[PDB]
Amino acid sequence: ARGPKKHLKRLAAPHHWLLDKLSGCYAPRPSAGPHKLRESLPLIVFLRNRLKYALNGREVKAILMQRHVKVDGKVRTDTTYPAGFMDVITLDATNENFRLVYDVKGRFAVHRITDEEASYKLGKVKKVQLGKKGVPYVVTHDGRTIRYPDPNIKVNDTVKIDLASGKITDFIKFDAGKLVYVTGGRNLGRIGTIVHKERHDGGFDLVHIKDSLDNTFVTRLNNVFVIGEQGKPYISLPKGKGIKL
Amino acid sequence: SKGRKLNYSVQDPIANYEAPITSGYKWSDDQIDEFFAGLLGQ
Amino acid sequence: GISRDSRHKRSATGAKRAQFRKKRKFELGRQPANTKIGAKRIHSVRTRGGNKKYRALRIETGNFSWASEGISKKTRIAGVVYHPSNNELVRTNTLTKAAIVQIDATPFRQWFEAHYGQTLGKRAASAKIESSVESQFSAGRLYACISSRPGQSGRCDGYILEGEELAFYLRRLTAKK
Amino acid sequence: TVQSERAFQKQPHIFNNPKVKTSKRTKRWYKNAGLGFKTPKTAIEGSYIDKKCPFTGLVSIRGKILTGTVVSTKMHRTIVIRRAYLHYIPKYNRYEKRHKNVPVHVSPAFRVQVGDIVTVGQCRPISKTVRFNVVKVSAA
Amino acid sequence: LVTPQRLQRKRHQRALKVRNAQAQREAAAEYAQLLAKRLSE
Amino acid sequence: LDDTLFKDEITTFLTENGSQSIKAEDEKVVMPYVLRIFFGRAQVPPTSGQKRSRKIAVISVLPNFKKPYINDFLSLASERLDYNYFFGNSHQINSSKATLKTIRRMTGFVNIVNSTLSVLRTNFPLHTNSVLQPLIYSIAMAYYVLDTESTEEVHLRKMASNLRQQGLKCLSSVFEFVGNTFDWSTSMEDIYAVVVKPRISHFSDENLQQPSSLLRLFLYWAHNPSLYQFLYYDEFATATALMDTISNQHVKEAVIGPIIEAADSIIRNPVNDDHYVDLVTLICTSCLKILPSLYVKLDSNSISTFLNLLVSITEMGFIQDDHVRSRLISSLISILKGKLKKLQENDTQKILKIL
Amino acid sequence: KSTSANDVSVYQVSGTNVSRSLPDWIAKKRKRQLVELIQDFEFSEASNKIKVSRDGQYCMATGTYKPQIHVYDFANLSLKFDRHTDAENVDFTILSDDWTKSVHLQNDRSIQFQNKGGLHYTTRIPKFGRSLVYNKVNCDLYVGASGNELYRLNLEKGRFLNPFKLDTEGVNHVSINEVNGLLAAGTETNVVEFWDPRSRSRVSKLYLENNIDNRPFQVTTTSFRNDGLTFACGTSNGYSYIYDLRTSEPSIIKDQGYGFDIKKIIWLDNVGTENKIVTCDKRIAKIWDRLDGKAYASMEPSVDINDIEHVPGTGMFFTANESIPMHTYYIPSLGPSPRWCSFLDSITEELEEK
RNA sequence: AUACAGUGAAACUGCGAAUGGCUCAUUAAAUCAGUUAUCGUUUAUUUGAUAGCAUGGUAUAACUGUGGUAAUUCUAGAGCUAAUACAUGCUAUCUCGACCCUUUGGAAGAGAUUAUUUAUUAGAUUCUUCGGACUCUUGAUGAUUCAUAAUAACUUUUCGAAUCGCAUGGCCUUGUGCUGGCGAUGGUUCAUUCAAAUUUCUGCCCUAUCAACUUUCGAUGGUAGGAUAGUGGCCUACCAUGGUUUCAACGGGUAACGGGGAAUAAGGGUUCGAUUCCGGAGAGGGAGCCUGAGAAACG
Repeated sequence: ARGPKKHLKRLAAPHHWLLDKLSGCYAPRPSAGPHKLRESLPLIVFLRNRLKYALNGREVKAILMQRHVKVDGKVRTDTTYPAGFMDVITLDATNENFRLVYDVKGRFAVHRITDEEASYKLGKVKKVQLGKKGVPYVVTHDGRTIRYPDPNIKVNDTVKIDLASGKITDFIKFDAGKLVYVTGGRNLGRIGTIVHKERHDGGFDLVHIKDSLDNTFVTRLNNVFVIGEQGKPYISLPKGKGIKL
Repeated sequence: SKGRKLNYSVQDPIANYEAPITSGYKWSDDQIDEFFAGLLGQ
Repeated sequence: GISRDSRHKRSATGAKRAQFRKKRKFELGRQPANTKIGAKRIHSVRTRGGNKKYRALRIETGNFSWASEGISKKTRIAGVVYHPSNNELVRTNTLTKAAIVQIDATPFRQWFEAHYGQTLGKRAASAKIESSVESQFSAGRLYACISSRPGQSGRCDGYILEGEELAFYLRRLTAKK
Repeated sequence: TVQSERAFQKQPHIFNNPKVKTSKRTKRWYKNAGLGFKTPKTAIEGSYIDKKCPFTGLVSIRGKILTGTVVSTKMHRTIVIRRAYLHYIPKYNRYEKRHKNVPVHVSPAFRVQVGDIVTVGQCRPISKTVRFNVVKVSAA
Repeated sequence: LVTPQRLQRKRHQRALKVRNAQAQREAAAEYAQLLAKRLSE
Repeated sequence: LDDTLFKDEITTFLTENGSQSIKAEDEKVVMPYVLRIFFGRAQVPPTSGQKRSRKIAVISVLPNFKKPYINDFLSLASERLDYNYFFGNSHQINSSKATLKTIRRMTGFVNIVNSTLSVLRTNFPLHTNSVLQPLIYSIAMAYYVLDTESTEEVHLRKMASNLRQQGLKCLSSVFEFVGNTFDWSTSMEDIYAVVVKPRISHFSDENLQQPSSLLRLFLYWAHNPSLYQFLYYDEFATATALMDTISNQHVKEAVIGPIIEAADSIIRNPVNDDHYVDLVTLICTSCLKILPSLYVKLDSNSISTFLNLLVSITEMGFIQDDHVRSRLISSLISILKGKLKKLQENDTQKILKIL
Repeated sequence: KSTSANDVSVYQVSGTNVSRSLPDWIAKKRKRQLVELIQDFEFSEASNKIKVSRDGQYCMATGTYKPQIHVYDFANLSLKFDRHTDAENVDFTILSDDWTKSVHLQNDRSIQFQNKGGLHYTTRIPKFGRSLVYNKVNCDLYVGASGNELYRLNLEKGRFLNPFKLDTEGVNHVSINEVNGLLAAGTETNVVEFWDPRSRSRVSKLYLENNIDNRPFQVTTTSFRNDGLTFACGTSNGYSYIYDLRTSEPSIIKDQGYGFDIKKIIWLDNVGTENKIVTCDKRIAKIWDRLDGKAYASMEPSVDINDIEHVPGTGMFFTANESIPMHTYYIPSLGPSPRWCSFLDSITEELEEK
């Protein structure tokens, strides 16, 4: 590898996109964007193989440049923009909104959504720091920075944020026994309450969680995305509610 | 040491580099040697 | 070019390796900007990314600071008096970090006269300075220590040696001469 | 010895002003390495300068913490340790007596002899062969 | 060639500069009020 | 004339005892135009980092060579300026010249002179025609425009206020830097008239929240034995302004304190001349005014030094009668009501000597 | 293209346009924002030393930043080619009549070998070499090094028979005479030694001397004259002695210039006389007739020098220094312009009618 | 449409050509496979935050002509003309607010008002009007001399819009006064995004008819210095002699590039491993070198 690689062969494409195998030999690579490289989902695949509103790449391109698609209140225009976990998509001529989320097997899937819930979104408070002029800021998972954050915010939090204006609505700590979402891991995607939190001093800080079918399992703070309290999830989950039969 | 030791080690390329050369002596070295004798020593 | 890795060296179990792949751009070695006293000569090198590394090869002026009082000024240079790298380098007057030098004292003398009114040599509580440094003032010739890396910034910024380390390097100078 | 070499050995950026006549004329900075590990008094109040010192040197321990036994002590500020362990032989379905030698930087604060049981940790590589810095000794 | 649109661009540039300055000042003032009230409480 | 190597060329040839240092006759003949070129090089505005770098370079340049060169430089500055309006009059000006360009010249002069003071803290002398006349002329113009124009010219009034503040602070700095180098009786009348015009009229109502250059200058006036000339020239107008500041209870303790170290210094300093007795009786009235203070308005160092003031008052005994002894017992009960944990055993023993 | 002296005509055919106190780099920026003989007679940063090849057609130069060697040719009147090396060379020499083999003492305590095919492998030296010379009757690279050692290596043998002894701290200047194949080494400690090959024995040790200001000298030149018989030494006070082959009495004595050290003293086989050339870091170069020891000319290059060379025929003086351009000088009074620059007769006519 | 405006040749400028593709000859911890570090570092672009003079200069390509030569992806000579070309440069806020006022506050006044290099700091570890009062002792990790915040200077040296589309308004001293829409391009830092760079732990073919080894020229480290993006016997200046070991080092044998996969007797496990996946390495000889965020490219 001389330098950067700007392709992705079809087979080695992220297996959680569930592309059909015998269509061709190349895969669509998301561009640089607000989410990571193995764990994003591009508008191209979301329109060609989830909404099925498309038959051809050029058709997806045509819709995109006619600009019916705006992401998080912002019009995107490429075929490679990498939408990420727990994300917002809006289509006007349908009055459709999509909360992009996970399923039981860990794939992405849609969540049909209306405006009153589209209007808010939740960044995982991940890196708090301060810089020039000693100004404070916080860094959410989506690569979004928020300067002048609430001093009541610490690491590993979940903050509900307005999209149009951009000012914080509220937030949520990391507290034991709360409805949370596990991002990675073998058994990711389930939702339960964190009974407690094991700590390793700068190491893997494992966490035990009971699920609503009342079963214990183990996750890590890297994979846990805090959702909310008991009986109060703050985002309309797709059906399944973490129950796996 | 690192490279600060003088050992009379064999260097092939310079051993066969450019030698031999001429005896570019414009005298017979006999008058030269007795001239050394007749230098500021005497 | 000047390599950087270590696979060219032997192993730790008494063995010699072979060639793995050729020299690449990300293991570059470059020339030391061995600076001598002279007209300020700075060269610009655009390096990896958008970096601009300046290397100086002749320098006569640098920034040096007095510590106890806590001042700092631009000043000339007489030239290197010691550098633990090589005494031959000191003789040849090669400027390098962690070296000992002789530097002018008239700027600090002018500063002291302007700020104090008491001329050094020949507010007394704040005007008291070390005997060696005031003798250096009277001679007009002071000492200093340079610790700026030459071939990284082309800058010569250092401090005037205070009592303990000044006497330390002075006894070193006397042990030399 | 306090000037063990031809340069003014000192930890950088520490300045003790001669203007103030503090009783402690030698300021010694250190750091609590933590990680569940204690900082010896000899280190925090020694009179030595060491940049590779795990507790006073400007390098941090991190990553992997490993155990061994001292073998050779003919070498300044660095001691090699021995690890013995079991091997994975499939043909005869057995273990095997295995040994490895790991040189590790040692700080002058600690006292070491051959046969001691010591623990070390990972730091940024310093020399061609050394990779680690000790954190504790222990009598054996 | 100087144009009415160039004049408009100049006034717009100054307007956006002062606008973001004002917005930054308002955000700072609101954060200060919030911090003072929470520290008192 | 070059720019990109200006500080290099300066620090190489133009410094004395350096390479190609200028000889005596050579400088005698070439410095005038050198003065003009450095006048330009200081007229350059430092609205950037490199520009302020070369400005600090040139201000470090000036205190090197010799003084009469700088003196002629300041003379040229004043020649660009003028004071002959005021001083063909006394405090009048026939053609009131308050143009923005004129005040810009004023301000540039203020900048250069304060920079020269900062870089030549002690060794600077005071060339009278270039230090006394122009500064008082500038502040006089500031007051003239302040009282004549309305608020309409916001730019003009703002820079007039800034010029006045800078003139006050630079006069204070030069006074505290000279100390008593030479008698300034040439224009003590004019400068003290300028002092008594706005200050004693409105010294307490405005300058009471944070310390003022005027306050510290009056502190230096009390401190230096030769600076009582204003106090003994006017009927203690400055003393009454200080009394008004003390009486005003909206003044902060870190402003009132320095007033009290100044009072301690002026009490301690004796002068066997006229009005010194009236001055010390005015400070007795100041003690009467400070009787309720130190605990409703006023801080360990401050309380300690005011206690020392009371002690020194006790020993030297400039106040003796039964009225001031009743006031002294009132102050004693107030200060013994005050705390003692943050005090020193010696300070408590000095309380014991007061008792 | 200028002329400094009034009685004698010289020519800065190459050199700085402005004399002093103004940066050459700033000058070129300004003026190129606003006539050369050999294009890119230039390193544009500095220069160490020039040795014209014995063919009379090559110009080898050492350039400092990005240390390298410039290879000019006179047939093309430009750079034949450049070649980078590791460090800025201290001493170099072309072994052959052509530059096919060149060897240079490199300040990294080492020796390197340029060849027509490439750059043969570097070799270290135990002590910092100070002056390397090739004995040409017996194929020897021998260097007076840091301290008491004069290392030696043969081009047939390749070992070190013996590093000869110089009982001083440094080896200030070395020359070899081939008219009489002797070894000369002068040392700042005011000590000059002469060594004999075929016997491996020093034969002379002398030159204890003091100046008017009573300071030990700094002998930066220890060479001889065209006869290979009488020698010359030159030191810091503008002080040049010229001894004969076997006398302690200075045949010629002069002091001139300043405390700045004279850098090179060179003989000249003038048509009717012998001339002598000094280059000194007083930024000066002077011309004498040796027999009178009289200053026929004096020249101010307006930028100081690190090394000088003269064309074997006449007229040309290469000068390699710290300057942006290394520069050459023409003398009409000793001979015309060389064949390849024959038109500089016309250039001289142009300046004279100018 | 009397500046131009549609269309669009050429040419200037921007971006990109380091992907993809092919080849297997090499190599027995060399990479590799797994894991970790980055408190050891650089990052075009995407993405988020982020900044207090009515407008100027020259110098040219594409153009036109004249040429020359046997001659190219020949040039000369001469005459033109643009920049997101090149090189230059201009434009009021915040603290205490006495005093007036009670509302809502003003109100003189005393005050502060991008980057480089070094130095010095901070960043430590009880009474009750039982209705109610406090009337006492930054984040970060496991930690950084971190982030930050400042002082002073320091710099052959940074930008802090001399552009640009579509429309075309708002007010009114109807001036063409003064404001103002949607959006492209640029530019600072950080963040983030793709990588990259080193590196922890383990795991290699046959082999003693190979027991001894490196220790020079580094073979082990220390000190110190140069070296880039960064530590480093990376290199070097001074000290010491470390270090592999039959626990086979060391070398030697592999028409074996590595991993996965495939076939394989019913059962031990044996054969291709050429396939369509992911790594590694590479294309007359060599070296020097040029750009660029990215290279020893095949330019």
